[PDB]
Amino acid sequence: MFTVTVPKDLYVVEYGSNMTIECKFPVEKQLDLAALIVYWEMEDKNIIQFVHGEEDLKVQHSSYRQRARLLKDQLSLGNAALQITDVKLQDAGVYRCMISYGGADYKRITVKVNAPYNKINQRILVVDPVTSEHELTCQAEGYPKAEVIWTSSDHQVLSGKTTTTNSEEKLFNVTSTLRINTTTNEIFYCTFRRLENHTAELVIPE
Repeated sequence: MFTVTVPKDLYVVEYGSNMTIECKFPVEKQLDLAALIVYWEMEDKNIIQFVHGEEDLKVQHSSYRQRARLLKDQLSLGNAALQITDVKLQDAGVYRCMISYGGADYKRITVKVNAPYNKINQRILVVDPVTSEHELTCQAEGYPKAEVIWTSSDHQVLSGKTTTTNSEEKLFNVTSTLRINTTTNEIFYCTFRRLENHTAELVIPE
């Protein structure tokens, strides 16, 4: 019998990275491309229409002409791999692969797009060197909204101001400002807690 397998049914890819999702099917010896058909679909869009040797670029949807392709070299291994480049949030969802090869079967695959706050840009502004008054800043992009937790070197917790906007856009820009009098050699921490957490360390200079 002919069974399409998705040994990996859940993909968690990071925003902006490349994605390659796979469907396995039985190939007992030399693959015959003339008897092979491969469909890749998402929602109501056709991504790959690989029929009898060649991709039909006419049926395939316009949003994927340049982003998506089927790794042909893999097919001889009984592996139908769809590659999509620079993944966005609207690439998350359900994909269907249909393999026909002397028998037909299809499977579904879930793709999750993760946009974490793990690139934290920090700023240390000296407002008043007399009183050692500083204005610390932590900023990051990610989805969804997140809150920022400021902690001292004794992991005390302090209050700061936080602003959240939108931008790549439909992503969230989160920036927090902490005004505080310090002690050089002191270490502060900004922690981005998303709705786990990533923390940037801010060392006050001499």
